[PDB]
Amino acid sequence: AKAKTRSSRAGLQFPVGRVHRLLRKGNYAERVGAGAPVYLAAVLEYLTAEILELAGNAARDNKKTRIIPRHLQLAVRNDEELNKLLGRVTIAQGGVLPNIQSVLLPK
Amino acid sequence: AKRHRKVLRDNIQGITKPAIRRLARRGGVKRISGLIYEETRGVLKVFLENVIRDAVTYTEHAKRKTVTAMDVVYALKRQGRTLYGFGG
Amino acid sequence: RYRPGTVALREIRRYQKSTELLIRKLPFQRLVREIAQDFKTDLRFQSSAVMALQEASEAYLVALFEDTNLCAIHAKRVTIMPKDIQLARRIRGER
Amino acid sequence: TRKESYAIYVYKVLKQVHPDTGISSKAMSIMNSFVNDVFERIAGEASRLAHYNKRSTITSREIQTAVRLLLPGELAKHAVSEGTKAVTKYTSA
Amino acid sequence: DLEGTTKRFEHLLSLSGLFKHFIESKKFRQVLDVLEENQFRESPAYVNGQLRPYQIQGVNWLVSLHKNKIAGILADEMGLGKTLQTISFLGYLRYIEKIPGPFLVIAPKSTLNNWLREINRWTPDVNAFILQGDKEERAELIQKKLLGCDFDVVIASYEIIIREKSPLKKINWEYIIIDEAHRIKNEESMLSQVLREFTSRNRLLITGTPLQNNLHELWALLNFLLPDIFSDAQDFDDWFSSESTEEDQDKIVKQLHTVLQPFLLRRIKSDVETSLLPKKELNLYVGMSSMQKKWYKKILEKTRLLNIMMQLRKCCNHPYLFDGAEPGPPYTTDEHLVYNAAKLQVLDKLLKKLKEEGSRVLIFSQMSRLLDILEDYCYFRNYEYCRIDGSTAHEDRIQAIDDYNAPDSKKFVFLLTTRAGGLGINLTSADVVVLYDSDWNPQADLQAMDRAHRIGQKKQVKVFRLVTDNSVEEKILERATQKLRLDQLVIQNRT
Ligand SMILES: Nc1ncnc2c1ncn2[C@@H]1O[C@H](COP(=O)(O)OP(=O)(O)O)[C@@H](O)[C@H]1O
Ligand SMILES: [Mg+2]
Repeated sequence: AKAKTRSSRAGLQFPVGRVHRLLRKGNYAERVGAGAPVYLAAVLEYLTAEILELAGNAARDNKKTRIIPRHLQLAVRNDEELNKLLGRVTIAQGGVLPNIQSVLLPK
Repeated sequence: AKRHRKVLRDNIQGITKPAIRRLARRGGVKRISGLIYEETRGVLKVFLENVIRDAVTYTEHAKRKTVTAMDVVYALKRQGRTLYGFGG
Repeated sequence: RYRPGTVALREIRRYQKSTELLIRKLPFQRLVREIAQDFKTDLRFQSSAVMALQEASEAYLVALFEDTNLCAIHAKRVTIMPKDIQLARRIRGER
Repeated sequence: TRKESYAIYVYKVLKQVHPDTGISSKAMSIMNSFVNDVFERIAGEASRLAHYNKRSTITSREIQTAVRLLLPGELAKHAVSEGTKAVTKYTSA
Repeated sequence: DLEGTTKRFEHLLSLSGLFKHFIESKKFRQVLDVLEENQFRESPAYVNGQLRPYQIQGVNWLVSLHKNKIAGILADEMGLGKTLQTISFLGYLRYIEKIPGPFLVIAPKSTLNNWLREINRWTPDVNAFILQGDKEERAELIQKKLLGCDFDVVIASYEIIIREKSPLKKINWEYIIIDEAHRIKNEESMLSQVLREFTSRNRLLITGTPLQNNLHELWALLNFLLPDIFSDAQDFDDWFSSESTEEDQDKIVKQLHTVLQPFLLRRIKSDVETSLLPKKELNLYVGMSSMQKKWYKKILEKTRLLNIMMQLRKCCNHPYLFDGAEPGPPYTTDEHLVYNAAKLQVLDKLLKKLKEEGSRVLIFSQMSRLLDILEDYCYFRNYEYCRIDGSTAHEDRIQAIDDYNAPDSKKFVFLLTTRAGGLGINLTSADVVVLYDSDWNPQADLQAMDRAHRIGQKKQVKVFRLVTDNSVEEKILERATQKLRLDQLVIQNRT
């Protein structure tokens, strides 16, 4: 019969066969269920969509039509939840968030 | 009388005073004392010592002689400063 | 000409906008080779490895300088000093 | 050669969310690394979670629990809701 | 396009069209499928001055190549007056053909002003507008002159053309010339890459050493002048039957003798009595020293001891370079330095044997650090010396060369490096040089010994070459030799 992928019949875009393959041959457990790849693909897709939307917002805020590591840095550090999740990472070529202490400004 | 290599400069002093000041400004400071330069050089040297030690350990385990960027990423993540962009 | 501090705020604005590298490339690369000499003789280094090392070092030093600046401001000052940087490192479980 | 990427899937999600933008190569590599890192975090937490309960099977229950343990605040809630939606749609279809 | 493209084909077939390999294999096949069915002998003075007899036919060769509309490389030897023979051709276009400008004078930074000096002395009333200087004086010079479309001769250095490309990219050109063209030998070199996009009718390349490293480099020169004709190295390198050595009976080489006949013009310094004196050589073999014998064995069997092959060349030169081989502190400059150097032991005696003869030795050494050992050894022997090595500015260089090239001068040993800048430096007031260390490229040492052998040299000049025994140097010299000998079998039998 004609074959349709688990990604399609699950509604997602991220791959489910690849996730299942990694979970199996990743020495995570002896035997792997049949809904875990779907759940993991859904979660990864959600996180990717969230950060990408914030990055696109920043990119258009700077009048540009291509997301760059600077915009990734800016979105991640301006959203507090993603900032906590990615608190310990350092996006390469991301620069720093603009900030000058109030005391340092002139009178 | 200069067959020997009497002329040479130290490597840690290659981290110039204005480079320290550029880092300081991006951090967001407004006035820098005179000893920040030496202290910063010391701190940077210690950090590099640790990271490079772990990276070299990885490379010599793998039976190689080149320290790869992915090995450096492994060492850095082990230290606990995961780095995004250089693969992995 | 300019009152003191004006150029300082100007440079802070300059350098918090940019994303470039701040330490020169070849001096840092030479330092990396020299400091890696002792652990094991005859190590090669590829450019991506050295670049990752420089990225990590710059990020570390920038965060350290933010912590030092906050320490200095806490003590009713605006100049940073080795006292400030030592306190900042030792309170982060490094010293 | 033949190195797996996630790049095409990231681009698909991008063209879904903002269908007029693009991604530079460095940004794409950063995003791929982010996906791999979060994947390995979730998988490791699920592995430890199954090992703690004398259980020898990764399944959706501890995938969900690992998601709830790692993602903070509203992220956990939204991700859990979306995961359950996807898995129920998959089993139904 | 095709009118010239076709016309060049049978013209190649016209004058000794013995190619018969790539003229037909080459998408020009269908273009030639249509045709498949089938003078200034007076030393002319339109440019001012008289031209010595053997220089004219080169110009007419350029004229004939222009009259046939094909690019060509001349291969006049150093000091033969390529400068005059170049500008004369441009005068031909300005006077006989009445086509003045535009043209480039792409040249090394050292000779930027030199050609303009020679340009006016045989052809005044010329539009020479050299583009050189800081970021500013160059910049406004672009609009008034380069963007003014009011020039005929444009002088700009290798570094300049890679900087001011955008102006010169826009400007159409007739001819483009590059002096000492061998820098175009890596076809992926960024300067060679840029010149691909320069619009011109034909190009002129000036050289004396076309073949230095391989025969692959020649095609890169050929890929520049006539990209359509050659357009490939597989038909040039491999088709030539592995440098025509293991599968030749002196026949395919005979083919290439006439294949690249109408493209090069190499005239010998033998046919003119300028130096009027043949050169001499020794290949003296140095018994390797004792402490070196320790190190060479130590390096082999397994401090930065990487790139083994050159490391062994350090041991073959002087063990004192290894940081520790010499006796420890305190440091003295005495005969103990001479013992631990197999070459210097031999070199020391010969340095004495020429002192009484009034000779002045011109040491050419690799690894400028090696000079420092010789410098202090020179200091030990109380010898008159001056140094001109890398990292010494030209004003320091010229005063240094004056000390050597002074009337009733007294300097005995004058240190250099195997490269030592451009050909321009004049060392004809000397009689002996020493190639203390050999080089991979024999041409890289060919012109270095031509530093002494240049024009005006009356007395015989003696050239040495120290060779370590049963070591790495043994294989390098034959590697240079066969690469050197490759030149004769390829070039040194046309003219
Ligand atoms: N017919 C001639 N009469 C007088 N002098 C000449 C003649 N031809 C060449 N010369 C001189 O010989 C010198 C040779 O220089 P040349 O080898 O062309 O320099 P480069 O090697 O930089 O091209 C020139 O400076 C020129 O002045
Ligand atoms: Mg010349």
